[PDB]
Amino acid sequence: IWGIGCNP
Amino acid sequence: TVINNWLLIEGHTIGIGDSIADSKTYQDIQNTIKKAKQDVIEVIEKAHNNELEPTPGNTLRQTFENQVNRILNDARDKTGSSAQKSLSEYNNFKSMVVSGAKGSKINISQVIAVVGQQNVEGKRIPFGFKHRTLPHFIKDDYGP
Amino acid sequence: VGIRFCQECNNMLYPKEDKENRILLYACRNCDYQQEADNSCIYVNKITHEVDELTQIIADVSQDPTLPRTEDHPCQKCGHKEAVFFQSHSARAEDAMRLYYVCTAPHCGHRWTE
Amino acid sequence: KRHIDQLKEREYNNYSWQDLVASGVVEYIDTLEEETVMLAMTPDDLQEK
Ligand SMILES: [Zn+2]
Ligand SMILES: [Zn+2]
Repeated sequence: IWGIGCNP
Repeated sequence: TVINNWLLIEGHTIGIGDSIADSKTYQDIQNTIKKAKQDVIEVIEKAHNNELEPTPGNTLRQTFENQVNRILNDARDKTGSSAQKSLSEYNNFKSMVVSGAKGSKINISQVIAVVGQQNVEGKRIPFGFKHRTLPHFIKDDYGP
Repeated sequence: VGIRFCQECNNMLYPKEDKENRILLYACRNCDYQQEADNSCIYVNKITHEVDELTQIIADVSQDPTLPRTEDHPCQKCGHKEAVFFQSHSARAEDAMRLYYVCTAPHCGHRWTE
Repeated sequence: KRHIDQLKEREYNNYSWQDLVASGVVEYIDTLEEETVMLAMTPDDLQEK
């Protein structure tokens, strides 16, 4: 829910 | 025991006052988002003109997604950093993040500045409908 | 390239060579009809498959409400300003984000790619 | 505004959702038809130029 590399 | 009995004297709380930031910080966050959306638009227009050159080992779709995600992620992190600058010493979100008891810098950033990109299965939100994410958006919209 | 069906039996004609005359003949296996082949090409395979999608695009797609429309790119054939623009919309299109513009307005049906 | 005025006095006007559907103001759309429909989240904001 954050970014592509983070968390969903 | 000793610290918990001191906490009766000092006390701790979490309120909306912690989430709210200065007006200047909100303007800076908004400006970062504005220029990020413009950059994504420029990348899209380059891709439509076919001026974009494929990254080695990647298709043009993959490299377009890579560049767009990089721009959006940089904007997201920059807005988060501005929000974290805005935090005062008294801010309780900062108290908990700095002490390490709970939370993280990411949570403060999402609370104050920008929730961030939503990714499902490692990609941006897919085209569930025919060539569009939701019925409200126009077909073939790769924008932010 | 194209497949020719014999008149006598309405079945597919398969290539065959007459050794005596060294002439290519499209002859059905079921019936004895034989036809000389003008094309002289049996099998063509395009591995690159660089086939323009302009032919495949239908002029009817201009009527779609969901398609985006630009007045910035004028029509070449008739000069109508509006033009719906959409991507390849095709599997096995490799990696192309080209916009295949289609002129709006009734009966123009012009498809151009810039 | 005439439709919402009739609906507002829903009592003693016998104007209801069925009348709205019959008048052509509203329509039922399934997902397959949703794929062919351009929708506006909020009317005033998105419809206005
Ligand atoms: Zn035959
Ligand atoms: Zn035209």
